[PDB]
Amino acid sequence: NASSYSYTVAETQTFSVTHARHMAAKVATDLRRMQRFYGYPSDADIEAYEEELVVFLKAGYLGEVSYGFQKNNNWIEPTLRYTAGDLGTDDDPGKIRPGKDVSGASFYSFMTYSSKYLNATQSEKDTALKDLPFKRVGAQSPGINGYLENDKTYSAGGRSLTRTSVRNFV
Amino acid sequence: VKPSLDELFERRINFPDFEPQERLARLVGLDEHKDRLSKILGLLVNPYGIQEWAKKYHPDARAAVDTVLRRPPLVVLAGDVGSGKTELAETIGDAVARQEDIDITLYPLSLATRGQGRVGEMTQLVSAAFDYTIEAADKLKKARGAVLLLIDQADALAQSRENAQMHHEDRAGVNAFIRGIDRIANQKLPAAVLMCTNRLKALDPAVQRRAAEILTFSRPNDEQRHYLLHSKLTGLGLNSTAVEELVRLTGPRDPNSPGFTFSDITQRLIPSIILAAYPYNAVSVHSALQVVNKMTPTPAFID
Amino acid sequence: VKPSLDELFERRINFPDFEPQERLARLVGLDEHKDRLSKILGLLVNPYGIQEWAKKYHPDARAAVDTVLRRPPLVVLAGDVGSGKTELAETIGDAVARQEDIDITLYPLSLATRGQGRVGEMTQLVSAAFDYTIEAADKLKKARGAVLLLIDQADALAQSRENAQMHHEDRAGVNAFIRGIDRIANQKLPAAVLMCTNRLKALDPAVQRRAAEILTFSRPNDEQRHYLLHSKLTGLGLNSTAVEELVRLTGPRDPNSPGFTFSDITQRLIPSIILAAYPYNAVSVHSALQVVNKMTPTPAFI
Amino acid sequence: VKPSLDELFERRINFPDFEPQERLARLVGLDEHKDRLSKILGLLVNPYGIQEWAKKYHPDARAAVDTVLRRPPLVVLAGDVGSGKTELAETIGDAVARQEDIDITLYPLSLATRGQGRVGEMTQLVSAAFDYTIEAADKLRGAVLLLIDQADALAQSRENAQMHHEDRAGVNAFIRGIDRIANQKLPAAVLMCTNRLKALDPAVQRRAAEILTFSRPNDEQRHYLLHSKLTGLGLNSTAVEELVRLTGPRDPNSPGFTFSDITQRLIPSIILAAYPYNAVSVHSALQVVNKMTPTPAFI
Amino acid sequence: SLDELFERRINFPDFEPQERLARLVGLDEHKDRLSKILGLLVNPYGIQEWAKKYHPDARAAVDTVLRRPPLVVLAGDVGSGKTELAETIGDAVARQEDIDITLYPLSLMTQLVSAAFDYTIEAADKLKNAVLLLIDQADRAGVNAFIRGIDRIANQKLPAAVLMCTNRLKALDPAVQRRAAEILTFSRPNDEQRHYLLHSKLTGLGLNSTAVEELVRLTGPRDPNSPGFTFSDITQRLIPSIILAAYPYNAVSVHSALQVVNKMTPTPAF
Amino acid sequence: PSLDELFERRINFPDFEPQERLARLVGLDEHKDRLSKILGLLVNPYGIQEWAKKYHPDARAAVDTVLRRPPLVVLAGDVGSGKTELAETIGDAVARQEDIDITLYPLSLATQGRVGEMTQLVSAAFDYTIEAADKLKNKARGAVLLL
Amino acid sequence: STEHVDHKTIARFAEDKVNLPKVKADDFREQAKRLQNKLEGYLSDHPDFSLKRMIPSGSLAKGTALRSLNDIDVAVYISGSDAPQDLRGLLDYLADRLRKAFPNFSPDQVKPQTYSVTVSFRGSGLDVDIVPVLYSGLPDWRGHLISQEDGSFLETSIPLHLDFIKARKRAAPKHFAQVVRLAKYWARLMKQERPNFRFKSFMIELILAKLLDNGVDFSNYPEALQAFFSYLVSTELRERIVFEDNYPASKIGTLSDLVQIIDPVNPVNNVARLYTQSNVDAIIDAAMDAGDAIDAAFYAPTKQLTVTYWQKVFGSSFQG
Ligand SMILES: Nc1ncnc2c1ncn2[C@@H]1O[C@H](COP(=O)(O)OP(=O)(O)OP(=O)(O)O)[C@@H](O)[C@H]1O
Ligand SMILES: Nc1ncnc2c1ncn2[C@@H]1O[C@H](COP(=O)(O)OP(=O)(O)OP(=O)(O)O)[C@@H](O)[C@H]1O
Ligand SMILES: Nc1ncnc2c1ncn2[C@@H]1O[C@H](COP(=O)(O)OP(=O)(O)OP(=O)(O)O)[C@@H](O)[C@H]1O
Ligand SMILES: Nc1ncnc2c1ncn2[C@@H]1O[C@H](COP(=O)(O)OP(=O)(O)OP(=O)(O)O)[C@@H](O)[C@H]1O
Ligand SMILES: [Mg+2]
Repeated sequence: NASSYSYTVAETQTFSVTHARHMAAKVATDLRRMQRFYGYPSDADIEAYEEELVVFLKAGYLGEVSYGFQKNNNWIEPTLRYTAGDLGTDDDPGKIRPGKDVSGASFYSFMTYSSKYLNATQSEKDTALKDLPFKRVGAQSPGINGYLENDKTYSAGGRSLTRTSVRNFV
Repeated sequence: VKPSLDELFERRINFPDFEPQERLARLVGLDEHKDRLSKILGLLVNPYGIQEWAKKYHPDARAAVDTVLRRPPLVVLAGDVGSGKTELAETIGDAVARQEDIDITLYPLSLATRGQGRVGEMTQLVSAAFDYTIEAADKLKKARGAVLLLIDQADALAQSRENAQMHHEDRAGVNAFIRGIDRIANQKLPAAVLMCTNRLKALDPAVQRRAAEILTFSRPNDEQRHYLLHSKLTGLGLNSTAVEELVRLTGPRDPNSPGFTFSDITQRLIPSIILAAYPYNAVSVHSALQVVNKMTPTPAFID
Repeated sequence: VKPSLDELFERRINFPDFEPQERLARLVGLDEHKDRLSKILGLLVNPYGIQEWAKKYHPDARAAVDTVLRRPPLVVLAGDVGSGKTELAETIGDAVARQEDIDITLYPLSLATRGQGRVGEMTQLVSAAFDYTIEAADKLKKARGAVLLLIDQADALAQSRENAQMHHEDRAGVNAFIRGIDRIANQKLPAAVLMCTNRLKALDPAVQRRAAEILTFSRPNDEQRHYLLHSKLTGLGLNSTAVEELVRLTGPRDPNSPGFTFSDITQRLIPSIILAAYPYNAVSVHSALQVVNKMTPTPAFI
Repeated sequence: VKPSLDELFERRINFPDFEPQERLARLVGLDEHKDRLSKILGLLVNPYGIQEWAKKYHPDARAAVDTVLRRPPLVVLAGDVGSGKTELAETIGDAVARQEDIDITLYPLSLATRGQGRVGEMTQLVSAAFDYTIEAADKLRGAVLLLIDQADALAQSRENAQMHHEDRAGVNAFIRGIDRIANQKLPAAVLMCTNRLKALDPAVQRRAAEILTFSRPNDEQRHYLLHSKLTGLGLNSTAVEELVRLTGPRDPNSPGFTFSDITQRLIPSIILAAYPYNAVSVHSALQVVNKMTPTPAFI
Repeated sequence: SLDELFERRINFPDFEPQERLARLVGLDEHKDRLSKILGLLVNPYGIQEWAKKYHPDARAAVDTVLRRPPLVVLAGDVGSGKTELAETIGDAVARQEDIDITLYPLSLMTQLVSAAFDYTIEAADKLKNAVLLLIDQADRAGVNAFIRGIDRIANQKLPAAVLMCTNRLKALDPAVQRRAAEILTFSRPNDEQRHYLLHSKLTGLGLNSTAVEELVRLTGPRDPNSPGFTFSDITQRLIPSIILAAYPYNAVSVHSALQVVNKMTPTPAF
Repeated sequence: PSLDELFERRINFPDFEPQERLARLVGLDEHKDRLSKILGLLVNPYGIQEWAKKYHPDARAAVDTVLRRPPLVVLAGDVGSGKTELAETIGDAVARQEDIDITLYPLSLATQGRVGEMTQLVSAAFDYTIEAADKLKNKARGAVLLL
Repeated sequence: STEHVDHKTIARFAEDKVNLPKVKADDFREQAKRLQNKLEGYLSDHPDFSLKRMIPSGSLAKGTALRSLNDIDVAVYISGSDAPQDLRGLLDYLADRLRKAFPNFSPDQVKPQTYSVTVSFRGSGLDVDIVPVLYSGLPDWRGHLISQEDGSFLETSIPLHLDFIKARKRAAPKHFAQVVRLAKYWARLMKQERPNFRFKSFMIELILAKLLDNGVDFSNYPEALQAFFSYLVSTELRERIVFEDNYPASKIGTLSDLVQIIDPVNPVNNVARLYTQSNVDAIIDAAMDAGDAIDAAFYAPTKQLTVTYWQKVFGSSFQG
């Protein structure tokens, strides 16, 4: 004959360190792909960035982070910005344009903190940021010379990173 | 996360309105069904009307009138295909809304209440749909307004639990369907559930006993076919002898043959007569005779 | 985070009250069921009666009387549709309350106990519902009150585990019911469980054996049809000859066909008679004869 | 965080106690089941006794004795509904406590092992259950009995498709606890009762040292039961014979009464039919049994 | 990855293997087919010399037997004596071919399998005389790894064979069974097997030879529909119950043992 | 339904294993020729179009019908006769014969009773086949074999 | 991460699924060597026979053969004025000479095809694919080869090509040959997945040889593969590749070809002459995707994910 069936679902999991390491792992991939074509950032630096991103994603403090090359106060291609979001679609890292004019630009990282980071007491931040690899200077936000292309989104259990790539104008 | 109105209930219809009034009046041969349906629905809105009737005609029967009001407000529209079950169920609230001087909202139950396979999902979707029905009527309870819960694909939702080819969740969905009906009757709310089925026998016995009234829809007789053809063949230059011929031929040609349905006459025969003439010819009597003889009525259910 | 009472338990009914009293008196042909239910529920609140009964008649045997009290307090009502299983189950607590001079609360188990789909939810919801019943019954433990737990659609909540199509969760919920009944019975709490079903055969065999009594309901016989019509047709101007033909027609017209239910007569037949006369005419024997001939009883399960 | 003891183990029972030995005495027709279960449990808690038995009669046969001693410490009681599976298992510890002159503690497993549905919760709840049972046994002198009142719900077959991965994992944790008790020499035994033996996982079924089947009583069993229970009701021997006939298969295909059908349904119905106005009557007692039908059985 | 950790080590011809082969009862037919099939797989030259001596003109018959993948699958119930056959079969084959044979058993993951095969091919290449690899008890990559190692041994002209012991044939991977040169099935114990099983365990129970004969009969297939006692039934149910029934107030008795077996019912077949 | 879950082990041709297996098989020599001929003409009908241009240039309709043929070859026969071995390895002989790469998608229908599963397995098998076959469209760069 | 899949994991994958087994490869070479020895003997009996020599020209002679090898590649040098000039007739001429060369083979077993003539064995052996070379006595067996892509005559030396390859295999004992197979295996999968993807095997060997000459380390297969991929994407195949093994770099001068990978034997012959821009984009996209995967596998947190990234490069047969 034939039959139908019903199913059960487990309890929805709280965002965890594994989820944070799943998204940060794909970020480090994009930084290494960028290094292969533009010599930056360093392998040792990529790990420090990945480890910082895990701490911040796990704590919920993060809002937006950007990595790439900048002239003056303006990001230039290649430059990858990842935005935290509540929402699922998960993609494979990559799609980095090569051959772009690096010129006299340098590599720089800028990070924007979430609403939760701003409300939390500073004693509370230290317990959550206990395992951070390095301390970070603040308040020098760059601009974007070209337009912005949303190409990839990485999604963990609860949360997602929406990435936009800076595209030089032609 | 409560399920929303739209997921459970599709799109609601409001009364009175111009469209439902126009469609209801076009129904041919459902006069005794309209009166029956408007009596029950009118008595739920305004109980005093029947109470006054008892006083004038049967003052001694105090228990009798209480039985009419306390029944579960369920009616079942069953019968042949294309007979007017869905059309009457949809538009009947309009004639009730105008005579009782109130506005009626019709909630048409969606098939999304079956769920997508989670354990218990159907039972909680069906339950939540009755809750909305009861919320809307609880505010309205002379009644300020009336609420109609429509279930046009009724055989899919309420299926006899004795059937072997159905999940446990299908049987729990009938039970949830039952309890929701009992829940509406227990309260005084002015809400009535109407359900239509092509196969009355497929419905569950526990559902069928709660049916305050069961209305049987059948294919049109010679009178109803004559009125229906005469109404819509006007202006096509077809004489009285021709329409009489078309009425004979659109009937059962054998004890076995079922005979033409209402929808077969309106939604098949007439437009096929027009399309044969379209677009370079007028409707001809000879064309109409050719079209009827080609065409066969829709086969009926075995049950 | 425990689930709420309103999430598991419908609306509570309290006794004694004038409506359940009036509803219980309307029932026809259930007098033996009312008597057996009062004996089971009465001994549940007050076990002394049977002990006093033993002294007078069978003093040497106390095993037999102890056997009546120690069994699980589950009564099953099963039978045809529209035959008073649900009406009797709801209003029986009223009659017991007056006779034992006690307050009784009825808890109707909701179909929400099955859950929305997460693993363990059904077992968690069913077990939770018993904890509420056990806790309330513990407060009232001669007991100063009783608790009645009603499971109105038994086949949905308790299904035979042998059926292949159900989920593992569904069988886990049946086991939670089994352990709940045993749990109330092991303690002396004055709580009873009543469950009604259209389909007794669908219920699990381990559920059935734990039942103290199984009460069967059927469609009314020739006499039961006469008493029910005569009381309802008061004031309708119908003589005894007409109602005799109604009793004959409400009986099975075919040797294999079922015949009218109780629900068929009170909620369908008599209303249809009134409404055809309404609003411009009185009830006519000619009309009463015609509506009955047209009407067919509700079918039955095979 | 470890779950509480009462979260998993319901109400613990100690033997020897007066209530258990009297409940065990009331059982009828399970004398063969009692002896095997009391012998197996006694050997599982105390293995020194069989060595003494060997010396008296068969001192040479070391290998024969080892087949018994080395069996896993799992016994499954399965059969018909209302057959005394749950009753025998809860009170059999007392008969083992008194024969071996040691006190025994019974740990009944709750349905809370299923839990709240967090991933990995099933595995941890069931593992913690076996951990506590091992803990108490490792310190023991005494005996620890692990009882599962409804095994078919806690360790259903993993082949079955309509169950979660958390569900199968709880079955897997259940297999590991039985082996984990078996490796160690702890004085512990696991009893589980199921209405449905076919519902149990095959891996569990092979692990059980012995499977005891409980069925509906025969002519001799029903007769012995009816006499003890109907005592002092003024029912003559000719009457109890007809009650024995009526509480059997009335058709070759029909099952006949279970033990529970006689003790918890038939007897109270006989008395309640007389209560409270009349004495128990042969005429009335014969009329109630003819109305009554035995409990149905599984396909 | 160390040779010590992977396997015990047995060299054939050795005296212990020969004497355990004599111990085996009821497996004579299996012993011959397993020896000859393993003998041809390791040493193809051996059958060709037999061929030219008895049927040299014939080539079509031998060529089917000549080319087969070097996997033998031994399948039987738990404790069916199949493991004992595989450990000692290498000795029997040795005396046939009169060449030295070395056996590597296997514990009971991808990495553990690959080394076992790689170690096996390493030694087997150098000998050029054979080498026996026995995976004593038996994710998808490990299944593949086992498939690949067989293919290497089959491509190269290597005197090496793989013995695999599995309890059931239902779930064997289709790619695995196609590669097996021969599948051996070990049924429920026969009269010869059941006697020696029962005779050792019933030692010292005061049961005369006549009694143990009647136990062999009763633990038998009976009607062709009835399957008869498995190995597990006799050792884990029958013999224990016999002791349990006597314990603790009596000795075992021929009458008591007979009552146990008659009441006992053998487990059904799949 | 995932490609891994649907199609068991994907076989890529040409390959020396299936080439050797196909040579070893016996009793199906007549079938080998036909099946290799029929499959080769269905997956690579390009040769007919060059043939048609020289002989019958005006006949467009005729060459269309050969391109539109339903490419179904049925192996009906008593089990164990060696037809499953042939079906799996026949593709290697077609690859070398047509000088083109072929991938083989094997589906096992007998390896639940759930309603809609038959349609789920069959349609999804054709969807993965058509996805792979569409990328090879133009001589075709390759072929796809659904078994 | 690299703990889940390393260089070893790639090397063992190459033996199991990419490489052609050595026992099968030597057996395939023995079919050709028998045909070669028959040609030498027949040439000794008849000095005026046109077919002066047969030389293995394919991957099997290069040691770069794949498990998916279609057939054995050998080149036969045609001499004497009898050989017709057209492609159709030169092949027929060769087939007729071949049948006369091998009396035991049936006439129908030798089959002319579009750009070569095939000798097929009766039982279980691979066909031998024979490319005709027009020879006029030039040193190192230089002659006019027949292009298998379009049939045009190419003036080159196959024995010198073989020396070129073997010099690189001597530069990287086992690794250069292994990376060539890994790249050719990837390319063969890519050919079926990507339309407009074309990549010649000899060409892949020329590109990898340049990277080996440039100091790229071939001891690590993931690293060397990523260098081969990063070269293709960075260069975009617009940088000319030239080798000074047999001629100075100046000698090529200027060419209008879009892709320029020059035969190390003949500076006029450009291996990439048939490559178009549509081909070049498809190579670069696949080289981009392949590099994204291998790098994603380096940071992958679990082995299940790490294997899936490598399956984008090597297909379903890679299981890790
Ligand atoms: N009594 C009638 N008089 C005139 N037309 C009718 C009548 N009944 C049905 N029709 C025609 O059939 C069309 C559809 O009818 P309707 O959907 O009510 O049939 P139904 O079979 O009850 O529907 P369903 O099968 O969805 O329950 C209407 O638009 C109308 O034109
Ligand atoms: N014995 C009876 N005497 C008089 N009226 C009855 C009797 N049984 C049922 N009725 C009428 O039928 C109606 C429905 O019965 P009720 O729903 O209480 O039981 P039920 O139909 O067996 O339960 P279920 O809803 O599970 O079918 C009642 O409102 C009552 O008016
Ligand atoms: N053999 C017996 N002798 C005397 N009384 C018995 C017997 N079997 C059952 N009973 C009575 O029936 C009641 C229920 O039996 P019990 O629940 O222990 O077994 P069970 O029905 O197998 O358990 P389950 O609830 O899992 O079906 C007990 O209270 C006991 O008094
Ligand atoms: N365009 C060309 N110019 C000069 N010589 C070429 C050209 N193409 C191929 N060859 C010669 O043909 C030989 C074979 O290279 P080819 O491109 O056929 O790869 P292959 O070795 O056949 O690899 P596979 O058989 O694995 O596809 C090379 O050694 C080379 O000398
Ligand atoms: Mg080649």
